[PDB]
Amino acid sequence: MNILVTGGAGFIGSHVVDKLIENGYGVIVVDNLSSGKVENLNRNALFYEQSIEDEEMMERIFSLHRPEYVFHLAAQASVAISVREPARDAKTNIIGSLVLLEKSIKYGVKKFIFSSTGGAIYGENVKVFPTPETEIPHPISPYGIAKYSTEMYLEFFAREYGLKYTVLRYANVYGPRQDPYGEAGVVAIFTERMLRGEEVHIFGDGEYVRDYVYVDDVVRANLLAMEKGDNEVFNIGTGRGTTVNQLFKLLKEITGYDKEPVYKPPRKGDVRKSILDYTKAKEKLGWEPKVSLEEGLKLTVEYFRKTL
Amino acid sequence: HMNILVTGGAGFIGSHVVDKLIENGYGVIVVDNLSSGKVENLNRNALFYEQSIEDEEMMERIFSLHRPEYVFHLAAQASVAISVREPARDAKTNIIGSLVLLEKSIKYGVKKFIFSSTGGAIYGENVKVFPTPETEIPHPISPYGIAKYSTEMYLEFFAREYGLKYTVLRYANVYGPRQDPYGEAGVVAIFTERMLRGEEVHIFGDGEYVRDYVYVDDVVRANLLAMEKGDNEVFNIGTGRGTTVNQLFKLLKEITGYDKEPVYKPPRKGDVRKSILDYTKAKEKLGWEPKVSLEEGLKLTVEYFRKT
Ligand SMILES: NC(=O)c1ccc[n+]([C@@H]2O[C@H](COP(=O)([O-])OP(=O)(O)OC[C@H]3O[C@@H](n4cnc5c(N)ncnc54)[C@H](O)[C@@H]3O)[C@@H](O)[C@H]2O)c1
Ligand SMILES: NC(=O)c1ccc[n+]([C@@H]2O[C@H](COP(=O)([O-])OP(=O)(O)OC[C@H]3O[C@@H](n4cnc5c(N)ncnc54)[C@H](O)[C@@H]3O)[C@@H](O)[C@H]2O)c1
Repeated sequence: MNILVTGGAGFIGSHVVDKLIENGYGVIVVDNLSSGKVENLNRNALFYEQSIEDEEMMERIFSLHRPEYVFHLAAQASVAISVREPARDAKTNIIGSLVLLEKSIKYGVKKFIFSSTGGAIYGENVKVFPTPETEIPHPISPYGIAKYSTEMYLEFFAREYGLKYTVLRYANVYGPRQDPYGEAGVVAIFTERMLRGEEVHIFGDGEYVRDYVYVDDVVRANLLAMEKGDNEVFNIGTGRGTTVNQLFKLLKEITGYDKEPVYKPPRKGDVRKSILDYTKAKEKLGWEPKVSLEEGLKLTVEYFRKTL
Repeated sequence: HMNILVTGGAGFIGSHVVDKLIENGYGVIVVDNLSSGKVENLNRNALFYEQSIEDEEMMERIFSLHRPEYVFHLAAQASVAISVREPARDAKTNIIGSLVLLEKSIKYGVKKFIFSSTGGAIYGENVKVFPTPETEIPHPISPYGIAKYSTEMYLEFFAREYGLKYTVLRYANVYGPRQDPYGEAGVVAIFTERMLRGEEVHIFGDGEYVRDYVYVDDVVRANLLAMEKGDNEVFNIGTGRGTTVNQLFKLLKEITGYDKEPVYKPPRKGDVRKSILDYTKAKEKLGWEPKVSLEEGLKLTVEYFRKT
């Protein structure tokens, strides 16, 4: 069986590719290497260094390989970049998604599994925590708006053509191979600086709460979504909130760092609190996180140590 | 003379907005790629660039040179049927194009951005409350509706991020002189042209689809009122009265003196059953209400088509 993974040279995408290759699937990867890395690529997967926005190239790839599943992880996934360049962000995040969906219909993809966001989608005025999928989205960043837009388009393709889909709204994803710019980029920033004995900056009062989910658990959610959760949106998170101050403290103890953080003015657009309810994924996908924040951070620190 | 930019100014509604601004003494720049607009609609007193709103380099030149104080953004792919067949192309004009304009608007100090949106394609297919207020949760089912709603969310981002003031005008079914047969009230032009030529007229399904028909001159007045009032607000612009396709046929038959019965065709996929907009908020905050009754507006429309 052929499977297409977009964004497969990236952080989460390369872990998804590895797992699929392990399980014996034929994997085709499309990635333009804008933020992904050649070193992340699996030598067993077929690789096209192309952009998902390129209609003629996507036409070619789908026509040759007719993937039965598409795991769509390719995105401009830095919130700050989306703010500085909203049109460019949307070209990748919305238009690129639409190109893939148009080809998916034309070439009979069975199911499309979309990586979306929980933290950037619910908005800044949520009252229910941990937050369920029944809360109406109110995204405030171009990245979150783009992701929500694409979720609506997915429902259109399902209604119009019968395409099956699953949307996975990840919480803050961290672990080996992550760069410092994604939704949990702070894990990498803190880890690399602490291991190098450099100064660490915290924005505002550090009391911003996030839901940190380990990459291996996110990968498992993707694979469970192959045969379960048709035409459903799922939060993928831990339901446990951690402040930046708490995260700093945990990484400090693990790394042996012995300096205090330096507090800086708050950044624009920083949502105060994000914690996801994964009850739905538990009930319908059979998914629960297996890796505690303590264990995940130790595995992450170990990866960065080896890099040094 | 204050400079104003009107995108889509060669189109149906946009050309009337241009005429009114010129009549009121403004300097008007028009950007239109004539994909659905017509040179014969263009006001010769406006400065016309035959360009695409998605063209970042060209929009940079236009905004840099003219520094418009207001932008009336009417350029769109506005056929629902085309959006269903070509969602990626629709989104490039509707979302990416809007984002290019907004990026330039922020850079060059635009004071207010007035956006043409849609009531009918935004509220979706399961509305229970009529006439429908802006508090109704959007559930768009066509790519056009999704794109419009996405752009509304982006407008809120630019306002929060940079202090750009905006107004969103969600039109009902707009009809009148210069309309083509493809827009949301395309039926009026279709019925009128065919009745004047004594040709067969087709009614889809049972003809019981209800729409809220608003005359173009009234829509133009809402655009002008939004220059000084309604900062950062979304407004339905409609009449609050519903008309079936069968009743529209009867009215136009009477006016044109058409002497035949309609021919019924199968129902269209995705035709929402009923759309009627509550304009109370616009009445209160913009001071807007329709001045042209449906009977009066249809007569004026028939007059235009006769001459033409
Ligand atoms: N990291 C998180 O915390 C987090 C949270 C919520 C959602 N997500 C989502 O998960 C997915 C993966 O995120 P990530 O953290 O691994 O980021 P990533 O940057 O490492 O992965 C994205 C990959 O997509 C590629 N890419 C970007 N634009 C492309 C284009 N036009 N054509 C082809 N390839 C393109 C990049 O090169 C990159 O390899 C994304 O959809 C992202 O939005 C991530
Ligand atoms: N019943 C209606 O007509 C109705 C209802 C609700 C909303 N609206 C909205 O009102 C606006 C005007 O609609 P209209 O009925 O006058 O349609 P229209 O097609 O006559 O006007 C649109 C204009 O935009 C131009 N255009 C399209 N793509 C462009 C691009 N990439 N760059 C520059 N110009 C481009 C077209 O050439 C055209 O002249 C649209 O935003 C539409 O969505 C219309």
